[PDB]
Amino acid sequence: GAPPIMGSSVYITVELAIAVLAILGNVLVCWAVWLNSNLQNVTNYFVVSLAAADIAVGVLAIPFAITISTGFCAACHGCLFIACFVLVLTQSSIFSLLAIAIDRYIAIRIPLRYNGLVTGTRAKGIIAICWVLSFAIGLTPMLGWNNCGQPKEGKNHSQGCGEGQVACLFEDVVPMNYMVYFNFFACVLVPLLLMLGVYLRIFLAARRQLADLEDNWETLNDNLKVIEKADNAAQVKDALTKMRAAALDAQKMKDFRHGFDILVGQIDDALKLANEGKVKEAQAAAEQLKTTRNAYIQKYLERARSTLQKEVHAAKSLAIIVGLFALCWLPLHIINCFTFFCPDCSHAPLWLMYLAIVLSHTNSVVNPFIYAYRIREFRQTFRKIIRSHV
Ligand SMILES: CC(C)CCC[C@@H](C)[C@H]1CC[C@H]2[C@@H]3CC=C4C[C@@H](O)CC[C@]4(C)[C@H]3CC[C@]12C
Ligand SMILES: CC(C)CCC[C@@H](C)[C@H]1CC[C@H]2[C@@H]3CC=C4C[C@@H](O)CC[C@]4(C)[C@H]3CC[C@]12C
Ligand SMILES: CC(C)CCC[C@@H](C)[C@H]1CC[C@H]2[C@@H]3CC=C4C[C@@H](O)CC[C@]4(C)[C@H]3CC[C@]12C
Ligand SMILES: CC(C)CCC[C@@H](C)[C@H]1CC[C@H]2[C@@H]3CC=C4C[C@@H](O)CC[C@]4(C)[C@H]3CC[C@]12C
Ligand SMILES: Nc1nc(NCCc2ccc(O)cc2)nc2nc(-c3ccco3)nn12
Ligand code: NA
Repeated sequence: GAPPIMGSSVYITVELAIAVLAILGNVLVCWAVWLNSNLQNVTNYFVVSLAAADIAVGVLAIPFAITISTGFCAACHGCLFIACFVLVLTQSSIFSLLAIAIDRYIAIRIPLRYNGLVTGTRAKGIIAICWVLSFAIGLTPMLGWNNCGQPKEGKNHSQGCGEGQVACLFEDVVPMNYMVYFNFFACVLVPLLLMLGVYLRIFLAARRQLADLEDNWETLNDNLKVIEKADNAAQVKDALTKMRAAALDAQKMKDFRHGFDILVGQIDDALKLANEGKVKEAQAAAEQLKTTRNAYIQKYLERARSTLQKEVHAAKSLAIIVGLFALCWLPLHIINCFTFFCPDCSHAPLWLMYLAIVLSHTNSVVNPFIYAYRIREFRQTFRKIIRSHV
């Protein structure tokens, strides 16, 4: 009924509004990573590659998505590039998110070998090998998995296109078995479940390790209570062998390697008294541990539970990015499955189709907002840039 120019004028104005915020937002992220030296870690090299794929949305993907909506006349091998360039961009964001999840898992499971396993020179190479495979995954329709060989000649004659030209529409050049099996299932859904399995192993490793330092502290504070309330030298010997193993395993620096060394010294000095026969002398040597327990060991566990809880806060922030990438791209993929798995169902309405395309494009703006709300370093560099560069 209504002229298609009225409906499409709403779409282009909304598309150009997303392109403005996708270039303005992610350019502040890339600018802060090179303006600040605290943001130049390996984890943020994948953040830049994520923002570089969200800048390309406002430069190429959104302008391409407008042209394909008009259904203009184009060669069926050129119409594929306008249609499938987004699939390369979505494939790079998935590979970057997957690299951030394993980067945070290597740092939480192996904190003493991170600086040797995960280096910047190796990260720049992993990024280059992901972009190549992103073009191989997103542009593999052009390799021969097309509907170009089966043209809709009813729409090509009405449009009045040339020889070898097809009315350039998305669902008329790339088949749906590619969008559901290869694109959604094998290349989007499986890596999404892997990030959910990697992140669950991050909060599980931290939750087990947060309980270990408190179990050790509980062991060192109550076995000490057994010493001053003991009636035998062997009862003091038993409590010390546990306090020596628990402390040495609490050890697994700045006053760290010194105060813990005072603990093992006083313990082993009280072990020779209990094994010799002097009970009252060993119970007095164990009270010397209380001072070190309130000066060095209390300040080690205080910082260990502080650095381990911030890795819980930081991993939760990056996990929301995986949750917002799915909430913005699954609605478009679910409509695809209805079109392919239920031929008896009617197609989704066009207002819902372009609602799923616009929503999937709004994913290029949410990421710089998560950094400014849940990362203090990014929130301060941004404020430093906006106030100074004005
Ligand atoms: C910043 C740079 C890389 C952007 C330039 C790439 C763009 C503008 C180029 C590269 C490939 C080109 C497309 C490939 C083939 C065709 C088929 C033709 O019948 C209509 C134009 C169309 C659809 C071209 C439009 C312009 C195009 C999309
Ligand atoms: C959190 C996110 C994933 C929620 C996604 C909700 C969307 C993608 C779901 C919820 C209800 C679904 C719709 C329910 C029924 C129909 C009618 C059918 O003839 C076409 C598909 C269509 C229109 C479905 C498309 C997908 C749909 C719109
Ligand atoms: C959080 C992630 C895993 C959600 C994944 C949802 C996908 C894999 C599932 C959830 C609901 C499912 C759809 C629900 C109903 C129908 C209608 C039926 O006639 C054909 C299959 C179809 C279209 C299903 C296809 C697969 C489907 C879209
Ligand atoms: C982990 C794996 C095994 C489960 C997830 C795969 C699911 C979501 C996919 C894989 C194969 C798909 C099915 C393949 C074909 C059909 C027949 C069609 O008439 C109804 C939809 C239906 C039934 C699809 C529904 C969704 C489906 C079951
Ligand atoms: N199904 C689909 N359609 C479109 N646009 C075509 C909109 C349309 C759909 C039907 C119709 O008759 C006329 C126009 N863009 C699309 N992008 C995607 C997509 C991108 C990433 C994953 O799925 N799926 N998708
Ligand atoms: Na992206």
